[PDB]
Parts: sequence; structure tokens; C-alpha cells
Amino acid sequence: SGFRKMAFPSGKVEGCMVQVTCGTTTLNGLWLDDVVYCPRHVICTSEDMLNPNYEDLLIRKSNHNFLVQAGNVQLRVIGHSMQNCVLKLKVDTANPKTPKYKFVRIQPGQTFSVLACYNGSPSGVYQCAMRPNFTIKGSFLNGSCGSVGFNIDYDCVSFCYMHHMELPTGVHAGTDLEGNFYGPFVDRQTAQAAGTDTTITVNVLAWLYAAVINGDRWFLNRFTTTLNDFNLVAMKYNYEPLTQDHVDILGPLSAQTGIAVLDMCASLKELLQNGMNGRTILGSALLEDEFTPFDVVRQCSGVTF
Amino acid sequence: SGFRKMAFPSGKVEGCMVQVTCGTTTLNGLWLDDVVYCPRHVICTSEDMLNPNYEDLLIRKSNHNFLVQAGNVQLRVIGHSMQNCVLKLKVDTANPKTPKYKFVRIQPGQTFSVLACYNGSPSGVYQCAMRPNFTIKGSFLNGSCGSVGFNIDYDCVSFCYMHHMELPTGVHAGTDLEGNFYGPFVDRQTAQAAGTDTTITVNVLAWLYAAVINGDRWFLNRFTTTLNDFNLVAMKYNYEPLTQDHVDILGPLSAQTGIAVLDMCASLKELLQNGMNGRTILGSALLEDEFTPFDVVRQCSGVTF
Repeated sequence: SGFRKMAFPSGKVEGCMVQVTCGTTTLNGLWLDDVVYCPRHVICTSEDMLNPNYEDLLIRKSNHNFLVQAGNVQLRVIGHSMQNCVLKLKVDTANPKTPKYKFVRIQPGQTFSVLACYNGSPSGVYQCAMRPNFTIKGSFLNGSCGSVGFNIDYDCVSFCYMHHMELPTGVHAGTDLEGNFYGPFVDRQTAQAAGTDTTITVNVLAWLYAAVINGDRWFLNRFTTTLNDFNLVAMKYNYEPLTQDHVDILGPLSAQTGIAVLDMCASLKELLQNGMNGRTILGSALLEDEFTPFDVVRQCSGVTF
Repeated sequence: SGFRKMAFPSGKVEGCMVQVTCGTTTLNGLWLDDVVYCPRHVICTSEDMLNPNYEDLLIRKSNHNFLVQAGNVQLRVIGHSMQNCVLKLKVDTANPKTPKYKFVRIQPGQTFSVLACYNGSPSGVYQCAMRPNFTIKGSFLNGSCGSVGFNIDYDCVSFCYMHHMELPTGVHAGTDLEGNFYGPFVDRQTAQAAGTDTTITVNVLAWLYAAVINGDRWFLNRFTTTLNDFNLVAMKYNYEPLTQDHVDILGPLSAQTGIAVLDMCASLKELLQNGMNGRTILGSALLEDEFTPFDVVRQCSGVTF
């Protein structure tokens, strides 16, 4: 028992982190097979970032202007191409530590592990959620660009995120591993608006199930509601609308706990309308929305890699 | 910027996790050099655990009753000894993936990473704190015994914790890597009382500095206090007494932020006496006590491994 925000074990990813240097910008890249991937803004000075012309900036770069180091070993670059917002540097050497891997584009409300890196070296690992507005609330200092987010599936690493920028607001934006941004963002130091964010309703309901499983039950009330009644409260409170898809993904948890999804919705409604009284659920005084139903289940049944 | 509960990268530890089976108890062990370490209660049935005589139970065990598997490879046991509450099984093979390592005994309020494992396989990683009462609030299912806690120091892994038990209360207890329990606990399924717990005052003050660094300043008030005045409030609220040692460890953060420790104490006093108003600090509606001053600094300056 116990419930904690758990990251995937990062070992597999740690063996793919390299340093990429171009001019005097250094950041992190991901060495898979004979390709290194990194943010294309490695080719930008601090001044370029204000209004980059990436094709123009890239045309002035040859293979030998890219200094790619893997710990102490230094790889040799035999090809460079830009794919959307990522550089793909082709190197002479296939990474011997390449895990089985996919590149995945995730959906808002989905969660993943970030291996926060500086200079091609691991700093730490934490579990994040792609906000509905396609930002993440991470921990990212200067040099952390190129750090990746991933899910692990037995022995396969699904890369879903590469870090590219902090917005003037202090939140974080980046791309899938094909270089397409999550959200409306672009790789330029300009003021850029993240939309209204919202709470991930289905995730919050999963966490309430986790709570019941771990014995926090005080918030279970004796009322019920309908899907539409709930949603019209959800909207008032900046919560994502709960669909049938979401009810269905909560289905297994419903079966474990013997609490109908719509009765858990009635509990949450009375939390939303009434707050918590200075009381706590699984040690938190707020409603947590960074556990997916799958996360609650993996943690509660204890899946390994 | 951003502030998150960050674990160490676990790669180094993942390569030391083995499965240990004895009779039909299976748990996790730690294979370093030619020694496997695990909880001695691997030799107990569910019934033994009620009143184990470990020396008697161990005397009925030979080397070949210990089934130690490292992924698919199965090691051969050439020696077994009990050291306090851990078995040390001596194996024919030195672990090729043995990191540089120490065994460390930590102090209450210190933090570490847990690599939660089942059957010798990594499940996840999260950052924990040794409570003042020497328990931890972890996530530990059946089979998680032998999972370790560690700190990493560039390339050296300091093992500080091996998981042994859940108390009837749902919290967690275990040993250092020499087999001495943290706290008054013993490896027997009996009702066992953890003392009154308290908040780790120095950790909470570190987190308030982290907050100021990241721009949450609303809680900074215009009052001051003395060390003794503070402590006499701290005690009333079940907070650890702040010593000069603690003020001194907060010294660097004081210098970064230009806020005297005793003025941050005055802020916290007014949080303690007055609460938070439904307001949040670094996204939390409670005061967080699981970041040490060193953690805040590593995260804020971004140290790598």
C-alpha cells in the first residue's frame, strides 16, 4: 500500500543521452541507432532565438560544425537534416545501448517520465502530465533542452516528448520526437500564450479510486448524479468534460472498488462545490490530476519492466 | 525554473536488482560484487513471520536452498550469513554492472530515492524522506521487500535503505544495508508502534526558499522573530526544533535570496498560526517537508551524475 507519484526506471534512457554542441550552444540529444535527435535551436545564438530563420541558419552549418559527445566517446557526424523542429544528426556509430523503442505522440492528460539532463548527463527523473493546453509544469534549467519524456512498456521505450522551451510564464513546451510541437508553440523567444488550462477530470477520478483502495473514504458521500449533471458542474469549475470513453477507462477501477463511476462523480461534485475542510486525500489538500487510470492500476497492481 | 520532487536516475541501481527465492518466499535482493543482500525474512513462511526464530530458521537452510536469479542468468550460492536483519548470500560471480558504491546510514529528515521492485525487476522510482520517527511513507506492494533506497554522488551510489515491512498503520520500515532497522522496529508481523511523527522544520524552510527562487513570494511577511520564539511555536505545531546547525545549512539559500533565515522563520510562523487561505505555494496547499536544503540546491543549480 501507499500511493506516490512514481516515474519509470530511467536506466534505458540514460544510455541514450548525449551532448550536442553547435557553435557555443550546448544541449542534450537522444542517440538511437546511428541517429542523434535534438532541438534544432542548438544552431541558434541567444540573439538568433528572437527571430530565427532555421533553414538559413542551417544552410551555414556542415556536418563538422556539430560536436556530438557520448560521455567521453565523441561521435562523428556524416549527415544532418531538419525534421520540423528537431535536428537529426546521422553518426558513424549505432548506439550499442539502443533500447527497443517507439516514437509516440501522446494526448493531453496522458502522463510520462522526464529524465532532466544537463550536458548530456542525467540530473533526475520525475513523472509529468501533458496539460490540456499542451504545456507541462516541469523542472527545467538552462541547458535542459533536449531532455526527453518517455513511457516504458516492459522492454520498449516510447518516447513522447523532447523539451524545447520555457514560456515567459514559467511553464514548458516541446515536441514529439518528429519535431512537431505539442500545442500552438514555436521555437522562438517571443511572448506566446498558452490557452486556458483545465483539470484532467478522468485523471482526478482515477486518483479518488486510488484513495479508496488505500483507505481514504471520508470523501465518499451518499449522493449520486448523472453524466450531464456532473459535466455542467465540471465546466463551472474548469474541469475537462467526462465522456463515455472516460467512464469506460475507469471501468476496471469501478469493479475493484464496487463504486459506480457516477457515484464517484457525485463525491467529486461535492468536493468541487464544498472544498475539503482542511482535510486531505492521500496526503494532498488539493485534487490531484496527474495520475491516469492506467497509472493508478500499474501502481496498484505493481507492473515491472 | 519549476520545482518538482525529483528522484535520482536509477540506471546504476537497476543493474544490481536480483530475485531471491527461498522455499516459496520470493523477494528482491541487491547484487554487489560477489555478494547478494536481501531481507532475512526471505527464509520465513507467512506463519513464521508471526514469531520468527531467525537463527533456528537459518540453520535449516543450506546454500542450495537459495535460488538467486539475475534476469535470465541464475547465480550460484557458495556461502550464506546473516548480518543483523539482512542475509548476505555469497555467489560465485561478481556483478559486472557493480557501480562504485557505499553503504550509508542516513539521519531522519534526509531524503533518498526508492527503486520499487517486484521479483528482481524495477517497477518505478520516487523520492522519499526518512520521517523523524524513522518510518517512510512509500508505495510498497507485496513482493517489494528488498527494494533499496539510495543517493547518487556523481558516479558513486550510496545505499541507505532496504525495505522490510509495512506496519499495521500503512507506513514502511526497513534497514540500512548492514541490517539495522531504522527506528524501534523488528522483522516480525506483530503490532508495532511508530512514535509521534513531526514535520522536518529545516526541510520546510528549504522549500520556502525554493518557492521564493521560483517567484512565489505572497507568504513573505514583514515581521521577524528569534530562534527561541520560533521553536516555541514549532513545538506547539509538531515541528522539529530548528538548531544553529540547521540555520547554517540554510546559509547558502539565505545568500542567494537575501532573506535572513529568521525572517523566513517569521513567515512560516505566520503560516503555522494562520494557515494559507486556500492559497498555494509551488502548487501545494500544504507545507512540504521532503526537500532537504541540499535537494533544493541540486535542483536549483541542476547537478548531474
